[PDB]
Amino acid sequence: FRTFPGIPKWRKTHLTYRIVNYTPDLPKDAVDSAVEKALKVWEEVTPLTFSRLYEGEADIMISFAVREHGDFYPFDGPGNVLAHAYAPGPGINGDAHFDDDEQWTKDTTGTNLFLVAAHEIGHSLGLFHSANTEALMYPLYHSLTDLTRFRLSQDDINGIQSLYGPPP
Amino acid sequence: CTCVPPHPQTAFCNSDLVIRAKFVGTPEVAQTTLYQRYEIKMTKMYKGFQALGDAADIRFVYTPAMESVCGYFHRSHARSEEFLIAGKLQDGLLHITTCSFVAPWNSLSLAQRRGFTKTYTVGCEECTVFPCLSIPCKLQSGTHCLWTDQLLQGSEKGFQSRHLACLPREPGLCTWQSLRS
Ligand SMILES: [Ca+2]
Ligand SMILES: [Ca+2]
Ligand SMILES: [Ca+2]
Ligand SMILES: [Zn+2]
Ligand SMILES: [Zn+2]
Repeated sequence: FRTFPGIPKWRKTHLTYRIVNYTPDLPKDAVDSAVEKALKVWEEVTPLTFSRLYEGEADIMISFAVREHGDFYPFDGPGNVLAHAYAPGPGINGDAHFDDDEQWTKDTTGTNLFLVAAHEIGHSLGLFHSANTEALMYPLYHSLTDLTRFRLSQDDINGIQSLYGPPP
Repeated sequence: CTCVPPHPQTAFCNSDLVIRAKFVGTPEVAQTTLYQRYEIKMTKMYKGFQALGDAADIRFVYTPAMESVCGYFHRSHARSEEFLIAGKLQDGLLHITTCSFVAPWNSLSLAQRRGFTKTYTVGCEECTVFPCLSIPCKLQSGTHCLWTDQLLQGSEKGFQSRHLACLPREPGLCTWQSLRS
């Protein structure tokens, strides 16, 4: 951008991503489920595609860390800030980091990895925080009961599509 | 950036300064691309006397450069409006983030005001409010009070957050007590 690195949107439709490391909290296979289900949420509303990688540098480098972890924004231990992400662009951009100090769960009994990844990925794609409390892009983790009926706020749809267009 | 906000009491205990101020200027990148800062006019200081401030020592509140990475975003129409900013001190600078408890003073319940002014300190050294993320919550030590608001109605500003405080009652026991005001 003007001062900090990063671009408004990815200049390509077919993105690649990698789950760098894993959180002990949950079985490796369950992390894959949460992350992937998370990414799908945005593929359905756009012409975007996501290919998983296991080596090399993907666009979206997903990883778990605690306290100091490389970038200029160390995590705050248990509670408060659960995760952060970067906007589209080269290098660390698009990446998403997760606070391991939190209790990651694939169900409604902890901090739902899916819900958070879905939110963070929105940033990797170029979205900002929403004021609409019903919008996924609202920063405050609102944990919903039955996961099966999770739905995107129209607002997020209008948001992500105004960038990448709707599916063809 | 995604996060679970703090209960006002936890906001008070864990913060370094609990100032009251007005947002004087729009965000500008100071001497670092990493943080954006807001010029602020500090009126009342409820906590952090180990940093003075009186009425004009703290004139800037820092926060990350971009929302995605937790930067706080302020958008009010009247600049003389007053806010309760509970923040930390990196170096000698007040930092705030997406989760930092920042709410206009006038929106604050009489109870919350009373807590910030006098009662929250009482629960800091011993008690600790723990936010429930599900229905069975999680039994913790007796010194932890289960913050069970949001789960009902789905909000950041419920009843326990507007009228309750986690104060001690017996050795190893902390209790949700009402701070009527
Ligand atoms: Ca990247
Ligand atoms: Ca944290
Ligand atoms: Ca954890
Ligand atoms: Zn990071
Ligand atoms: Zn966010």
